Amino acid sequence: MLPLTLLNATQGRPILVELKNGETFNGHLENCDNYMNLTLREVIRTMPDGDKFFRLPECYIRGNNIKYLRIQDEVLSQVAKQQAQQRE
Amino acid sequence: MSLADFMEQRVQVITNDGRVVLGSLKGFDHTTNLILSDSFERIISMDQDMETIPLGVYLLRGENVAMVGLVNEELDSEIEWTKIRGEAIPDVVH
Amino acid sequence: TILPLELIDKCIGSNLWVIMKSEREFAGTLVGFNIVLKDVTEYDTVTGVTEKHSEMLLNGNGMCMLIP
Amino acid sequence: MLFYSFFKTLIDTEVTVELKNDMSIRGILKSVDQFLNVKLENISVVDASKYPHMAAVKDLFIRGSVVRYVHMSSAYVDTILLADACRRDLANNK
Amino acid sequence: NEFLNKVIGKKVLIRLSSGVDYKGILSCLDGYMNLALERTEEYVNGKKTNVYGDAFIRGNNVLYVSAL
Amino acid sequence: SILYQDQRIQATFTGGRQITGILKGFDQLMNLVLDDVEEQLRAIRKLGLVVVRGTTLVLIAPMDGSEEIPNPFVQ
Amino acid sequence: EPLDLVRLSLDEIVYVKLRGDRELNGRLHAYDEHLNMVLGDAEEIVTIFKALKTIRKHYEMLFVRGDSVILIAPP
RNA sequence: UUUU
Repeated sequence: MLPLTLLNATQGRPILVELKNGETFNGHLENCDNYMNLTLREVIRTMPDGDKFFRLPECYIRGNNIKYLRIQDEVLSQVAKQQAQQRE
Repeated sequence: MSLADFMEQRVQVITNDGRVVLGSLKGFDHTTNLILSDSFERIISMDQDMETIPLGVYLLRGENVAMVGLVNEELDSEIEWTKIRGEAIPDVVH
Repeated sequence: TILPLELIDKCIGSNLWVIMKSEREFAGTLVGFNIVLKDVTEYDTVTGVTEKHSEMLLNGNGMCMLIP
Repeated sequence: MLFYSFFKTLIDTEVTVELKNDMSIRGILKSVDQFLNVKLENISVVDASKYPHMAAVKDLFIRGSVVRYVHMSSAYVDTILLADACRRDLANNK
Repeated sequence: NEFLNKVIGKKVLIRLSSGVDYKGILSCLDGYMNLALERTEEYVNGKKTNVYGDAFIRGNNVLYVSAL
Repeated sequence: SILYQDQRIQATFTGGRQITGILKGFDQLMNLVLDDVEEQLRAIRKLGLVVVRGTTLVLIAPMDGSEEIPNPFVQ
Repeated sequence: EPLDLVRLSLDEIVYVKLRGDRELNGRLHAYDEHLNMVLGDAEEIVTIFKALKTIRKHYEMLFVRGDSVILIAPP
């Protein structure tokens, strides 16, 4: 399964993003591209020491700064089910 | 890639910030982006017992991936990771 | 709207202030563009040390902001 | 392609990869690609008591961008042929 | 880029992002700012630390080239 | 481009610099022209009219509706 | 054309300064446009921090990834 | 805008 296929399938769903600088972003994935640039909606930004928190209506994140994304198990399940039916 | 050799098996990723995360390799691409499922992080230290954090589905951007090891199930069964101590893995310095 | 590089192109011959991602700045007369600056002052914004340059080629990779 | 080709000739021989996080891993080179990503088999971490994390890993993928060095026995390198290949690569790139 | 002609063959100061300085005659320059110098002196904390008879400097490290 | 004109935005750069300003232009590489810029120091300083280089951006968000909140996560 | 300097060092001993307070002296047998290199009979000097100590190691054959290279000179 |  390709990673960008999974990322595109989590559009519309909650997501957790951690950046190289150590900040984390919790929000709904509104859109993404093959650069892994993200636009998120209704976001909580957490500073690196877990000290301070901001609410952002939406935000844009450059993909080159992402360390990793956390995605719900059901998204992975959905993509696997669709690919295994597309096989037939 | 040679990573195709590891598909659908338990794998242990060392990232550029020194973290250790284990999980099932569900996919990768030519930049070494990875999908791990049923993943968890292991924090081995010298001062305290090993911590295990559950992570679920984990998409790792390849830029941040240093190593991907295939975990040998028998070797890992022989090890009691609870009582294991070790140094923090250093950060990658470019 | 306005186009960043058209604004910078407008700045040729005028004074430009450049802010790096690191704590360094340069201020000089923009010659062209990686940018060439003339009669430049380099500022280390942590140590406070300042240095002068008659003319220099500034690598563009580390520049954050350009300010007319 | 010069160093990708060079590393292919070292497949099946023992190498030590020093990484930019100061870990070094010894093992049999099994695979290499255009990025100089490398796959080692039957690895042993050089300072294993410092880094017990890979005690259950035998096969290992290393991303090419995190390599500092690969060092290898001179016995499997023909430096006359290597230098000639280098000159032909430079000429091809002219 | 009339800077090049004005600078190739004359003494230059090269500052790396790390802060280490190299002074020497500039043999050659390219788009990534890879340099070749002819008798380089290296300065760390401002002190002369090494002398190289010729030097290739990899451009990703170069912060600037300034004329002397 | 998956992404404010004349609205005030906040931007974060690799290396940590953090600024706000009114978006007055942009291009496809995501260079920005921001006016009335203020840099948040690591307190503020005022930079006026700035061109930001898109390659150094990490984050862009609108200022309207952005607020500091207390910890929202269940301990 | 800068790389022509390194062309003149093929099969000659070079000094290489690397990021991370590391230095190499060895015989250049191959390089490419990234400054990937293979050195034969190489000595590495690692400086540990005024220096606290230096560590010297010898390698019969050594591939060096180019992105660590700061400069290349005669020894 | 991920491995020079």
